[PDB]
Amino acid sequence: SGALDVLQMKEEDVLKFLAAGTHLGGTNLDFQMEQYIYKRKSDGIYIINLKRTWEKLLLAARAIVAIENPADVSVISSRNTGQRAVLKFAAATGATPIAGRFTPGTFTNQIQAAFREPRLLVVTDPQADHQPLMEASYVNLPTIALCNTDSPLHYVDIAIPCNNKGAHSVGLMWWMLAQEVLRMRGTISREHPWEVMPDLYFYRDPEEIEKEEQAAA
Amino acid sequence: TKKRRNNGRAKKGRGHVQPIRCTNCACCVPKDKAIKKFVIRNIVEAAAVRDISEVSVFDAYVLPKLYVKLHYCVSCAIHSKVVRNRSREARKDRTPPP
Amino acid sequence: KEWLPVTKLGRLVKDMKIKSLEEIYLFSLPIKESEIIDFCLGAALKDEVLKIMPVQKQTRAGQRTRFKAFVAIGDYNGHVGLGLKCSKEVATAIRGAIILAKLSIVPVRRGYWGNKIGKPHTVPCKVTGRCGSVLVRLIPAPRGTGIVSAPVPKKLLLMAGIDDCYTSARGCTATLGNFAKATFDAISKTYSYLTPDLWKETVFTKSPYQEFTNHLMKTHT
Amino acid sequence: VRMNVLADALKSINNAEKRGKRQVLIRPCSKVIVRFLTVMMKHGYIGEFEIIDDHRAGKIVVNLTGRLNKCGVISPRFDVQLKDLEKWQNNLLPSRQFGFIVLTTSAGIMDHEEARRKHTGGKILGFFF
Amino acid sequence: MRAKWRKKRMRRLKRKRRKMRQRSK
Amino acid sequence: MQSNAGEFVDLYVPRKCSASNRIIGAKDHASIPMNVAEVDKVTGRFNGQSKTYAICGAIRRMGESDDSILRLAKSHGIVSQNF
Amino acid sequence: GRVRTKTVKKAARVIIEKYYTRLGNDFHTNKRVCEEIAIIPSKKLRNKIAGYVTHLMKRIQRGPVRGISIKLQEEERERRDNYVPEVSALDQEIIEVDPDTKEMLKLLDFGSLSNLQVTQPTVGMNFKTPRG
Amino acid sequence: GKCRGLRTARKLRSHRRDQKWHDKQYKKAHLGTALKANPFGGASHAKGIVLEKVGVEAKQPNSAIRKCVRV
RNA sequence: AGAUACCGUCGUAGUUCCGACCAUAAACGAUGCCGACCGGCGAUGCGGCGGCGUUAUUCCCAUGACCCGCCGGGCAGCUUCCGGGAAACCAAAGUCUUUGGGUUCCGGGGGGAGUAUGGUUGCAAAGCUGAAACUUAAAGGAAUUGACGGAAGGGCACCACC
Repeated sequence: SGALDVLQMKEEDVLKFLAAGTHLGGTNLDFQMEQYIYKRKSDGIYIINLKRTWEKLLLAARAIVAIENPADVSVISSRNTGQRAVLKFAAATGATPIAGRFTPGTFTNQIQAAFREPRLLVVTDPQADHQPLMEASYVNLPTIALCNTDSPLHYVDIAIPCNNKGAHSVGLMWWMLAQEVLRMRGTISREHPWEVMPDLYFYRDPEEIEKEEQAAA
Repeated sequence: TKKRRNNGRAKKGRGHVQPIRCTNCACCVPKDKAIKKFVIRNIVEAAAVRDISEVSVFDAYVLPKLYVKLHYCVSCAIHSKVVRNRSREARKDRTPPP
Repeated sequence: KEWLPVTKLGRLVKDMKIKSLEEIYLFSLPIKESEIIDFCLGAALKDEVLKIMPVQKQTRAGQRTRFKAFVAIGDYNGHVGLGLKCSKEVATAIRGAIILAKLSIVPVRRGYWGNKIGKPHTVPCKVTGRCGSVLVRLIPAPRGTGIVSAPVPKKLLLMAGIDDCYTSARGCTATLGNFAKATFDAISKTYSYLTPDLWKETVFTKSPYQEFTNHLMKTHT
Repeated sequence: VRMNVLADALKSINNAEKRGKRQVLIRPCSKVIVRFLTVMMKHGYIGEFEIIDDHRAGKIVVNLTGRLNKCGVISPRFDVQLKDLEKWQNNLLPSRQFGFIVLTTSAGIMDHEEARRKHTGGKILGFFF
Repeated sequence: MRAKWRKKRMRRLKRKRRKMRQRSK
Repeated sequence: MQSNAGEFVDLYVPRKCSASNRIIGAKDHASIPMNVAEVDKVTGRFNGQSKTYAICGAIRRMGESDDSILRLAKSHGIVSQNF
Repeated sequence: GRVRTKTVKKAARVIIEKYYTRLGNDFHTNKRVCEEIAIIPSKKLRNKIAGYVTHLMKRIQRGPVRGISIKLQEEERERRDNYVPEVSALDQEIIEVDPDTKEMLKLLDFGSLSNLQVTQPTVGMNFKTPRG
Repeated sequence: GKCRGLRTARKLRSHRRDQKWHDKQYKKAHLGTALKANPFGGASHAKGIVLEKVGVEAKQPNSAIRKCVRV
């Protein structure tokens, strides 16, 4: 992951981050996230250092591939922005998706019908998905979280610094990390690019779904 | 039990402010303590602006405004329903209502 | 009669694949099945109802009297629990506080006063515990001292398998819930105290959720 | 004002340990601070510290482990005979198995266990366990 | 009984005691 | 935890946070032993051997749990020294 | 006050969820469906359930309902959610880039790309909302 | 304590001495007022002559007439 | 009902100034002072330092007005499982049975009582100092649930109204 040519950040991956805008962080800054920022712009935007983004992506991928049972890595998004991306990440990795409305006590209350008991949480936003983090406090659940410059690292146990706000940047980070866990499992080779398209994971405005349905004819 | 952290007033580094006389009563209220409104108001409400516009000598005359600053004691203010009792969590909201 | 485990950890315990709750407490795993402690320490577990306490809420018409039962549980050789259950009748309160105690059992680390020969007999270091106002201090004592204590913590420390101990309570100990909780908080903190015995850098053994990660996929849904 | 310099230093590394910091800056360097720290180091409670000479009272950076439960001062520096040293280690240390009471003797600043060996009492500085 | 008016009654009572003790001096 | 004879006498040796070196109680339910997968450096695939880092609840609610794992992986040769 | 109680709705949801394909839009046919596939002791309750069943069937014809699941779930969230365009919105010819984003790419290995248009910086450093 | 000086023994002692008069049990047993006022004059028992027999009303809630003696 | 009240019209002392007294207030942050350490964030006041750019002196300099940050001291604020506390709550009311940085004042159940008495200060009013006999099982603090309100808001009924 570090000082290795095989798992080093490639040239096409930088163009996928610059188009998506994963480097382009929020206006505000958390003190726990000063180490994952190159520099601040003029017009108060923080630029995330994509090398450190890439190392935290690999470390997360390691954490997920280490989990021998692929089923019990529960992958969570509340916000619409992630609900598609996390559901396609389940298809790829063989994870368990919870897309929208995380019922409190799904890790803590046994008698609930949707009582999941994972080994690892993956979280699209520590703020929006605060309730999964907090129930990870009550059952020994390490937590990977896609974090912004604004996001608090309360109960997040490895943070992937990103734009987790923008539609493209989320789906791309989920694509990147789905492709990385399947690479590191030895399912896919590394020389050729991946069959699954990074555009697949992007949430679309319900305006855009009926705009494509109009433009399909 | 200490109900309000600021003590219901707005002095932090004084130890004395000057008393204002409550407009409704004549009660002497610390300036910072007093509940203050700034009422801008048209000299005529709604029914009389219809009549003045027609009986004005002038060409589309903009009507003048009546600029009062009301100072209330806490008792007058609550009785006249300017301020109002709130829940212990909702007390802490310093945002003025829309 | 036949126990049916609903949690992941309970399923391992029933199938004799995690073989002592020492292994559960190594990974700080929340025990929520009652029959895990009934499985391992089942014969060496004894129950004493510390207090039946009637509590009341004032209603439109009279009081609604419910009964709060404090149950101290533990084998006289390593483990204690302390369960508190409030119910409308006394039998439901006692039974519920037996279950909550079993769930809540912790292991007590016990050490030596001076000479280190034979089995350990006392608390390994001075450890305070508290809730409310009640501050309880447990102090290592020599062999044969007994538990020099008020009758409530004396009853938990007997149940902890501690033979010898000096106590020193503070605040409103007359409130038993606080006093029983405070002395349980004091023996809770024995395996949460970093002595020089516990300096040898940690060898991380494999989790029971990893050791039997291939077994759990088929054994249940 | 600042009066007991050793007190400030010991509370400073105590507050740093409690938070879980890996190293701490203790602003005034005395001789008594260095001796106390060396005694804590020789029993493995802290890592290799280092003093920072500005042409004033120096500063010390101490590399903390997670071994130090508490590090305290006793003020004033009470004068302890060998007879009394048992009654200080009974009411100032958790166990008789571990923990130390550093006291300045004529021999030097050392733990109660070395004070017993050398048969030399002295003034109590503080303790650590 | 307000503690201020208690303090006022105890002052008047004292003030009558100082008035009645003076008439032997 | 020997006696005078040498017998290991306490009933379990508790884990200890890899970040702070502070032991992890039987009921610190916010603890996390995180397994980081290893790599055959020529291939870039999962070996089967993995590094195990434990963290106590206290650091996790303190918000320092990610930077602790970042240092532990960098201090294991997983993360680049550059970073 | 014609509000359906929990006994009507729960029954009507489970009847659609398990026997979707037997139902339609007509009240009177799925009245007789509810007769067969459920043992309802009342005639009035039978009608209530049949009635709300038909209402939920009209709602399902429009779009997916929050408190029920369809077998594929349902040719749009399953099949159409596998939508792929000709070329990705990522695959851009000219990617606009900040001068300071150019700097962190220069302190990366990627100091010189072909398809990055480094832009003029945002003059007039004014990016906050005024107070009060 | 509040003054932890090595040479504060007369401040620590004289303070305790002064504040010990706010203890009610101490002041009673260490003034001559409670003893000079005590009918028994600081004795366990005392003999006296019965002069009348009195019926004292019980404080209240429990209302009986307690047969005491004026001595 | 009375109304040596609240309401109203008058209205002396006083209210204002100078000179002397007086020395008390819910004189409050009901929180003594000095020192160290222990999260974060946005503000604001003062002084200094650096930085794209707008703007005035237009003729530029350098100063003002803004904007963006940094530092120190200040009144504060928000947030947080630092930690503390009976709790309300508190970045201090934390670093406390794992108890010791320095130091002053002061409390010891409720009453009696800030009374009596002596001293002292004052023109006086009164201030400071200040008990006891006797009496009593509680007085009190915080919080919870109810009940109640001549507090605020919402809902319902031809045993309410329209």
